[PDB]
Parts: sequence; C-alpha cells; structure tokens
Amino acid sequence: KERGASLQHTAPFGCQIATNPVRAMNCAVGNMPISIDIPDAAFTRVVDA
Amino acid sequence: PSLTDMSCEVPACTHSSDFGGVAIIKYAASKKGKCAVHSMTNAVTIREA
Repeated sequence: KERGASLQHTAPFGCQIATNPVRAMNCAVGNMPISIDIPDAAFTRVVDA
Repeated sequence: PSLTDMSCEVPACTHSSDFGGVAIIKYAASKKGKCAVHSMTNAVTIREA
C-alpha cells in the first residue's frame, strides 16, 4: 500500500523498465562507438560510379 | 588517328605497386583505329601499351 512509484515511472534519461529478467531499456544517456569492417567486394570504384 | 583537344583527368591515385592509379583522357581524334600510348615521366608507368 505505502509502496510509491516504480522505476518504470520515475527513472531518469527516459528509460523503460521491465522485470523478467530485469532491464533498463532505451536510456538516452551518453553515446555509443560503432565500428564496421566492410569487405572490399562491397565498394564500387571511383571510375565505376 | 591524329588526336587533338586532349585533357587528362585522374579520378584517384594510390602509390600501391599494382597500378593503384587510374586516369581518364578526353580527346578528339580524326579517324578510327589502334593507337600507341606511352608515359614521358620515369616515375609513372602505364599498363596499357
């Protein structure tokens, strides 16, 4: 009864919360390095473009 | 063939031992036929004879 509000409603950075298992999801916090290794077959030559 | 109004453009170059550069020559030529090509600068070798 005296419970208060869940993290789903109160948590910072706009994040959603779920419990089976527990996750914080989609926090708009910080930034993410992403790195790609691209096979040479994928690129088209400056004379072909 | 006799050639005139020639312009030479270099889409990309890399000094890569393997013909790592490619060049497009725009031209006007008097008649149809085979024609020889050569490089006058010793530091640049062209593959096509």
